[PDB]
Amino acid sequence: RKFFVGGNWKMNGDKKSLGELIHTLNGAKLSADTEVVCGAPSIYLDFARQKLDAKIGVAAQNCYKVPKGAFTGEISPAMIKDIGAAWVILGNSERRHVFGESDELIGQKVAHALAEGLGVIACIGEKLDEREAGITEKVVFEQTKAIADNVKDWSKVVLAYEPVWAIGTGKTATPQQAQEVHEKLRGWLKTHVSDAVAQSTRIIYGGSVTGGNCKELASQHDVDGFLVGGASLKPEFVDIINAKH
Amino acid sequence: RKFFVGGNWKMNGDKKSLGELIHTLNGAKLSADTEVVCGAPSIYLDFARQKLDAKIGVAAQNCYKVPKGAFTGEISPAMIKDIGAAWVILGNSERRHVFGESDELIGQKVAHALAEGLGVIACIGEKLDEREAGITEKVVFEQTKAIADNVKDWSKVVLAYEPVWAIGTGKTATPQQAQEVHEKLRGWLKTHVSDAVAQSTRIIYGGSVTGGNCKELASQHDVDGFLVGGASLKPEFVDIINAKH
Repeated sequence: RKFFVGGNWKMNGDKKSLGELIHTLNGAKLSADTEVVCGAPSIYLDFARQKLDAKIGVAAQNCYKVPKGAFTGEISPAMIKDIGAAWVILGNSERRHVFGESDELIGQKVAHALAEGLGVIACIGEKLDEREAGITEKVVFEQTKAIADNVKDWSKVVLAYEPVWAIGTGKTATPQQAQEVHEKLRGWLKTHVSDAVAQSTRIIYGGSVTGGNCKELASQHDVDGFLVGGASLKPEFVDIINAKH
Repeated sequence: RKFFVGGNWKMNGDKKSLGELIHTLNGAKLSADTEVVCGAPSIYLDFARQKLDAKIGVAAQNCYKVPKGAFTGEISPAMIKDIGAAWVILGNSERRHVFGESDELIGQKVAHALAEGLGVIACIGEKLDEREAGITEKVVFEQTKAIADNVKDWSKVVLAYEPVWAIGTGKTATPQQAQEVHEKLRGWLKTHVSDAVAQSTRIIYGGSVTGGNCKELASQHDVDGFLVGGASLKPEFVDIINAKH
């Protein structure tokens, strides 16, 4: 399984500061064994795809579930592919908990981005109260089944486990906490889809990944890479891409 | 009061078709006395501003309430200015009734957009059930107060009245129904803000405007223009811009 790291820039940047970040990544020595994709703000997607070297993919941070229509504020898979981006991040913690997107809506968005030929980074994760109630497994298998029910071809899907308590807080899951869930998730895929999909699907971890802690997390057997937020805007993003070296 | 027509393209278009539409508008005979702005998908805002003539304004279709942050999928006033757009549409009927944005949130967005120096087209409107119940005035005045209580400078605000039953349906409000609401909203503005604000603030109508009905609507005394949806994607949008000729 090729190591994967996505950088989600969230609502940050302008052309000058993102042009500078893109020049850094294009000049840097990035492992050819890592699949790198950057998720730009929708207003900067075209600029990003035109600037970035072709080996680095571009991801939209969100999309809607139909090609066109009266949905002011939304963009569709058709528009993302038009600009040349090849991925979309769906079901992220902020979309679910700050903007209230449901499992059913994230599921409809996944089926439609895949039909439209886009790759999907699909995010799952439990809240602090759920982790402490000991229902982490129940919660993430429920979100994963919502996504799975909408995936015909798993070869363009990357699952991202991002515990909500670990996003932007600085409280990173320990290597053993991230491994335990990745391994349970991969068994869920083995018994509910097939062993072939369990073995080939990348399951990445997100939630306060930094240059300083990425190598020990990357050493866990079922951690296939990372979804990186705040540190995707800093030069240390180059070290996270290179975590296995 | 300068006649204002805003075209909201909603989630429509690609670079070929919006490039065509833009070439048409740039070469058209557009009234010297009309203020035109096009509301483009976020992914094409930079494209749209590079291609449209400088006389035509560009509007974002939504924005969030702070300059930067962990808000995946959102864009800010700061990024909108960075691209050269001068306007944002806030509180449109789909943001309210499809995506659940409340009056409190729309009010916070208006304050923030204006604090960053963007003009705002703020939308309000009642549902068919509220019109049938006789409470149109109650609803448009509480949605306008939520906006008005958050406006420090009215120079940059354009109010848009878009009855929900008239959007996408072809059931346009009659001139007399439009004039009734626009006249009452201008009266609310005279007594809750000031007379000078009531006299210079444009109040535009949206909801199934077409090249066939725009002249009747535009001769009404308190209708200062239009917020066009579906017809903004067509050649007849030029006739709506020229609705007083």
